[PDB]
Amino acid sequence: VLSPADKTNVKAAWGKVGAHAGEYGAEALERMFLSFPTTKTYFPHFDLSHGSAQVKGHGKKVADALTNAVAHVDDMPNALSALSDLHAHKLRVDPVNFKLLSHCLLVTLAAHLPAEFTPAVHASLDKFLASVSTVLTSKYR
Amino acid sequence: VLSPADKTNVKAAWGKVGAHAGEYGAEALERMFLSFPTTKTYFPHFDLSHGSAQVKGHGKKVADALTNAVAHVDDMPNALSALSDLHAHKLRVDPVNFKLLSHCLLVTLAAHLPAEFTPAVHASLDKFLASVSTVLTSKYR
Amino acid sequence: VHLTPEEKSAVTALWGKVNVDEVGGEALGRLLVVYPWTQRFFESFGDLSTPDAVMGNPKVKAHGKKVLGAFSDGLAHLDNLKGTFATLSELHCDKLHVDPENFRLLGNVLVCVLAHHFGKEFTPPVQAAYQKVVAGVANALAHKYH
Amino acid sequence: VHLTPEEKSAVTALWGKVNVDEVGGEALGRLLVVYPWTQRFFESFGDLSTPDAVMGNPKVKAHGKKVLGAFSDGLAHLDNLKGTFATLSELHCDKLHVDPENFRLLGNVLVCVLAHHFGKEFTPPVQAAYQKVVAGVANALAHKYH
Ligand code: HEM
Ligand code: HEM
Ligand code: HNI
Ligand code: HNI
Repeated sequence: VLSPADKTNVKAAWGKVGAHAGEYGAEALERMFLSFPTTKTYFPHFDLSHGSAQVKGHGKKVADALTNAVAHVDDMPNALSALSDLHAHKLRVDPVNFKLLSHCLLVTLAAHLPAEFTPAVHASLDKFLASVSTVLTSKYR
Repeated sequence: VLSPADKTNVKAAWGKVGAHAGEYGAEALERMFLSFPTTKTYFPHFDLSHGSAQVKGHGKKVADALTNAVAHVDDMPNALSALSDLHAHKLRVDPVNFKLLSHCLLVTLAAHLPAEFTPAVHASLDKFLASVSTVLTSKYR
Repeated sequence: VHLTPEEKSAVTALWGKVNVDEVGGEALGRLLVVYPWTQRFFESFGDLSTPDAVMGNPKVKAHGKKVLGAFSDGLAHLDNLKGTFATLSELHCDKLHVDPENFRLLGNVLVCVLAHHFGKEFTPPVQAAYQKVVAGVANALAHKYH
Repeated sequence: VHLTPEEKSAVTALWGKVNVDEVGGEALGRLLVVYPWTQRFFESFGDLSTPDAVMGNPKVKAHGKKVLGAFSDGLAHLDNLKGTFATLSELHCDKLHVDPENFRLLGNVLVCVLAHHFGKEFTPPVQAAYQKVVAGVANALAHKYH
């Protein structure tokens, strides 16, 4: 469960990210594809060339969904309901990959938020991304 | 989430297990220790070889907890609250090991319930054990 | 990696009693029932809407035959699983785009099917040997991903 | 894992700029803060009651440095990580009773700590190389478990 302190840390950290969210989402995806090449098996229909506009566009979508989840951190299951439907019925990404993207999002945040990425904020962000992942896989079976 | 059919399946299969619950719990543990030696790191104070009085005793505890979960299948977070406290604050088993034990419980049930362990029931039992595991790791952080 | 000679004999002895075609269809079917997101790879196989639709699906059964056939052949090469499955690894990556996590899921469903078929004969030590095998095969099928 | 010659160079170059005292303390500390159940292994280290207490704990800092020293030694053995960590593998298994899943968690945290320190210098290709390294080290430390 996300504590009130977790929510404070997540809102403060993502607030700092601000308009950079889309960029950071794309960076996290790039980091994921390079570090964990098995994740590319979900994007064979994508242009995965360096600096891919299609990947950047997807980074924006992922980031926007996260921004929405932060804005509705008290009720993420309802906020992400349509997205969770899509993941369960269409995308059907194996649950193990959500941890890989979450880690790459953390790495991206760490690389861009030198002052804000304290041990406590790190912990809260990890719980948050795990919670989002849980919602997105909640309807799988 | 467990569906109405899941709960029917779990109650029927575990009901068939019946008085064998403790035996099967111990067998599942033995299967886990032999198949996945890293799980033995949580029991350095145990005799883990076949015919272990400690493993038999612990199998009974695990089985009885599952029987209680089945009896309260619509309220497992609360029915298992004391146990989840213990796991979070004392036992502190890494979540991956719950998947290993769950798999070994399925193997044990399959080995003993030829007629009952249909594909649908298999699916329901796996969901059930995953849900129990989620409750038991829900308070870790 | 690292089966004992006693475990190799145990694996071989049990497998001699396995109907590979039958067990293959059953294992692939149960994969798609127990972990239904794995159906994502088999849209062309037709009706997968119920457990019975999946398990009795003729294309699922057929595919299960060739899958466990390759598995069966690999049991003759337990000391070189990575080499044995290298071309299938490359195919599943480059052509089929199959997340290797699926190989792990299939491995454990297969173990459940073996337990279901053999009952008490599928002893804890025999299971342990087969867990080494399915981990080795999954790791081998994952090895050439890039 | 198999690093390319280009990745081996990238790993070594970045590591030459690593402050082991800081990164080691930060990595072990954050393991204990972000995954607090791992504190089960370090009760003898004393006060781990708050994040500040963990990060400032002299024994956490000293041990983190020692852990990173072993990591550094591994970086000079990249073609044989299993061999060089064989002794430490047996130790963590038989004497320390540490679930190897924890090695992956520490690797996670270490990569985050490197990213935190190096910022944009910790490029996606540099990260990818270090992910190969931490997976390799974790796998090597897990290899002798039994
Ligand atoms: C023991 C593990 C496995 C083995 C040995 C294996 C082996 C094979 C073989 C021999 C083929 C035929 C290759 C060809 O068409 O040239 C194949 C095809 C295929 N496999 Fe695998 N397989 C395994 C697991 C899986 C799993 C777990 C999945 C997905 C859940 C999967 C997905 C596919 C697909 C989609 C095809 C192509 C099917 C088609 O023709 O439409 N495989 N596999
Ligand atoms: C992943 C890379 C790791 C490396 C390279 C490493 C290395 C080491 C080394 C060099 C020692 C000292 C050995 C000695 O005293 O002779 C040690 C001790 C120890 N390690 Fe690790 N370690 C790693 C991960 C972990 C993790 C993740 C945990 C637990 C979550 C852990 C638990 C311990 C414990 C409890 C000790 C003994 C501490 C004490 O003296 O009280 N290690 N490790
Ligand atoms: C490794 C695979 C993978 C992971 C871990 C993952 C994890 C996540 C997470 C976790 C924090 C979030 C918030 C998220 C958000 C999204 N994903 Ni993800 N997705 C993944 C692979 C996809 C794929 C594939 C698509 C379809 C893309 C396309 O355009 O075809 C997708 C589509 C989306 C969309 C677009 C939905 C739509 O079109 O209506 C959003 C938003 N996502 N994905
Ligand atoms: C691999 C490790 C591991 C796993 C996966 C696991 C998974 C589970 C599951 C999953 C379905 C259940 C229902 C369960 C139930 C229990 N466990 Ni588990 N436990 C594990 C390691 C332990 C350990 C260790 C103890 C303490 C045993 C002892 O006697 O010291 C324990 C103790 C218990 C007890 C006794 C509590 C008490 O003393 O009050 C119950 C009940 N459990 N454990």
